[PDB]
Amino acid sequence: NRLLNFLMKHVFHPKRAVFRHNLEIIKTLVECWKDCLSIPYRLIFEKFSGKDPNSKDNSVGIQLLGIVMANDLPPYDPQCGIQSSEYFQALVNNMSFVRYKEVYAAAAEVLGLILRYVMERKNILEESLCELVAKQLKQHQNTMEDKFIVCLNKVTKSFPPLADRFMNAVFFLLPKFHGVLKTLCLEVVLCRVEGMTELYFQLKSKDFVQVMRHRDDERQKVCLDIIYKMMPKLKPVELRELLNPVVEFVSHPSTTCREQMYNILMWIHDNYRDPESETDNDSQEIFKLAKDVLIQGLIDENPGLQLIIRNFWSHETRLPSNTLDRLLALNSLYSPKIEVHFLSLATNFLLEMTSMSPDYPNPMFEHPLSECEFQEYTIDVLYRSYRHGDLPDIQIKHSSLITPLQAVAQRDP
Amino acid sequence: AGVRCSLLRLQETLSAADRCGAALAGHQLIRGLGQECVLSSSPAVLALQTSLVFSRDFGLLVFVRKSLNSIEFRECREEILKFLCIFLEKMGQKIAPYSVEIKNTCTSVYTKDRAAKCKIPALDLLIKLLQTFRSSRLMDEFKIGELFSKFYGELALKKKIPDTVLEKVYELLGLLGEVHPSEMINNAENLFRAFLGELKTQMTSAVREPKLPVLAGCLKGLSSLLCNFTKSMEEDPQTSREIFNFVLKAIRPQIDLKRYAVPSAGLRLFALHASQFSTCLLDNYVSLFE
Amino acid sequence: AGVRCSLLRLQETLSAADRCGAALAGHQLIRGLGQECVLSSSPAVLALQTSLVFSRDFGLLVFVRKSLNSIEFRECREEILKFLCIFLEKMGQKIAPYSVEIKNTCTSVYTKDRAAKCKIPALDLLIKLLQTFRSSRLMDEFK
Repeated sequence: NRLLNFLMKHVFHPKRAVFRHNLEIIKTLVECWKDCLSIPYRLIFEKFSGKDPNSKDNSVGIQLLGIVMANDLPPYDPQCGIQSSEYFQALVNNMSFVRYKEVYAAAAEVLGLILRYVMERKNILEESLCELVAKQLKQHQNTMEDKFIVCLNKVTKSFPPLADRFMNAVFFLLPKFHGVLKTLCLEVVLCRVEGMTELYFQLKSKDFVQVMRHRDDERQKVCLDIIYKMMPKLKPVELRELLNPVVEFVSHPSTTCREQMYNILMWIHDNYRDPESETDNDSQEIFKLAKDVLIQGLIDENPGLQLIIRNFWSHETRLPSNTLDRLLALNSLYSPKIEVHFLSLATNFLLEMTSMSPDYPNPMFEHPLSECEFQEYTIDVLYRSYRHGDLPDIQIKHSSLITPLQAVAQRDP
Repeated sequence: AGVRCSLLRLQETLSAADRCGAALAGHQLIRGLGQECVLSSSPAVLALQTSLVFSRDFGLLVFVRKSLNSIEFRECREEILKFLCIFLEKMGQKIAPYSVEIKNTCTSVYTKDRAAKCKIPALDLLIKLLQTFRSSRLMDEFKIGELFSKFYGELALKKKIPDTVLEKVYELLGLLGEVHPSEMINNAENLFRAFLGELKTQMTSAVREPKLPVLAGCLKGLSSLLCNFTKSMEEDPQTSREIFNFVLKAIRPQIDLKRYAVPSAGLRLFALHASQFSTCLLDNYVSLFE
Repeated sequence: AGVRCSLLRLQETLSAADRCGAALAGHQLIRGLGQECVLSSSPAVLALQTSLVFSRDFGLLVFVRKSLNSIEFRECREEILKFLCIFLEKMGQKIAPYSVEIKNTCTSVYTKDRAAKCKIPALDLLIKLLQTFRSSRLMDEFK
């Protein structure tokens, strides 16, 4: 503990690389000796406090307690204090930066994690905490020019039952643009809460369509996760048009977002209750427009995302077991946009019932005319569908014959 | 068709701003908007204005509710809300259906200091809604919970706001204490907790000068709450005479300016519910009639 | 196609500003524009940048030449012109054809006093044109 103490006084080093070495070596120290150390909080009172025009009065030591949560260490084993609350509000007062390089705060990413800290193990401080913290957090937005979105964004996924008072007034005030900040507010909306029922009148405004594809890859997934998390109660008159650009996110570059697309579609087909063919309901349009993308989604270049639909279509959802009904269903599965690959996909779907057969321990004739053989080779992308049997490689389980058929069939028309 | 089409075109044309950096490039177009909207003075043009301006795809209020990077849009609010405030009761027979959209339209962000130019009408528009729509279905229904959450949080902020919005907060809390239905019979008691000491604080305890707006707001808030919880059962000699003397103390002009709302709360409650406090008259003399 | 498409998307996405009244709401997006344009250091990405940025339907220079209510756009010039000034000779082998459009792009209005932040590069861009294009047909012809 006293060896730690000096670093606890002096973790700071102007060189960032040696700072990372210091953080990593203390991490290893607490990773090996976790059962021989304790944590005196008076040593850390000033590791977060201070008062300067912008920052770092008596504190750069923030990763100190960040290591505590990251590696499974309970807090407040030593006793608390009536004014442990200043440890919160003083760092909240560190908002007033003018920093030019996308950090936005020395106000801790970790500071808000008290709600996570003290929920499973109950200490009563958080209840008096939250009210005043929120009071000053709503107040100091007009203190000096800096943003308080991060003061919710980095504390997201912490105490969901009360994580929604902010939106109650922010929605009238900071619907988001501006790139990275837009993604931060997306991650802000990612919190799951009941606090909104009539908000879909916002999406009754159109342009949540082109903004969906503003910046590539993972940034925009919360936009579709919006519909994902509000699926159960909807009457999707407008998801008709909202899924139309999603028809074109096959055309729009993404892979993880396309996976979320496919999950959305898989829920849709099952959960408008497709077999519930009500004579009068309006879902007939969305039936065919959803099938319009559900069929073609197999064309996507990600082989894993191809398999995630290959196994999906093979469930009892649409594809039966009876052979000729199976032919008709796949016959019914044609779409004009899949003609390039239809042959390979048809044979792929057909041969899976051969891929599962209990007669595999029954090779063709099995009569032992020859003696034995085995071998394996590998020299660099490769391929894998080989195996050796009881007879020479002449006679193998039937899989060795069927599997290369569809393997080549996916390639040569 | 000249009369109707003239205003129709003069409104449809000026449906987009060009707010940029130039000489008074953030106020003049909105000034023209207001000064051309004011010409509407006939029932036909009033109906046309209520149809166009209170639309959802276009109009002043739509982009007022959509302009949120609104530092230089504070002047736009300064013009439009201060015009529509007088507009809603100068000629307001036609506009029944869209007071809910007006309530959706009002909004609030500002610097904490001495002034910002929309701190007068920000809740005064809702005060005009209170005056205009009274006992009707336009109220007691539409999300009074959001107001008594956010503005109760505003009162618990304890005077971290300037004068102009603090008056309006006290006044609107007092008047929302009059809309009885469906909410907050249990939270109504907290009003006295402040209104007992703060009214004494404002006016004659010279720690802070008896300037008119804070006094008027505190009195108006303190007054409107006794519209219900009738004092035919209890508290007539407790909370209907020792705040009534406070009402008398506030009605007399602490300075000769004697603005509208400084005595208006007391006289309004006198005209409305003087029938509630009645045991006081057994000894109270009415010789103050002169 | 990752190398080319990364810069292509990072330029095409950030093709519109939202200049309004907020905390530093007139400088940060343009700073990101400049700091993402600077990553172009190979001949292929340099050609792609010269094709995209020096277009007429989109690019920094088009709206620089079109933003004229430009009080808060002086910071946009302060960033973009001071970046393109170094950009034109740090890596300028590819950009022959559009120096005339650059000459069309420079422009001038300011307060008469001690400073305004675009008074350094306003004609220094034309000075770089003088240095870059010397005796060539890009000069002695264009107005």
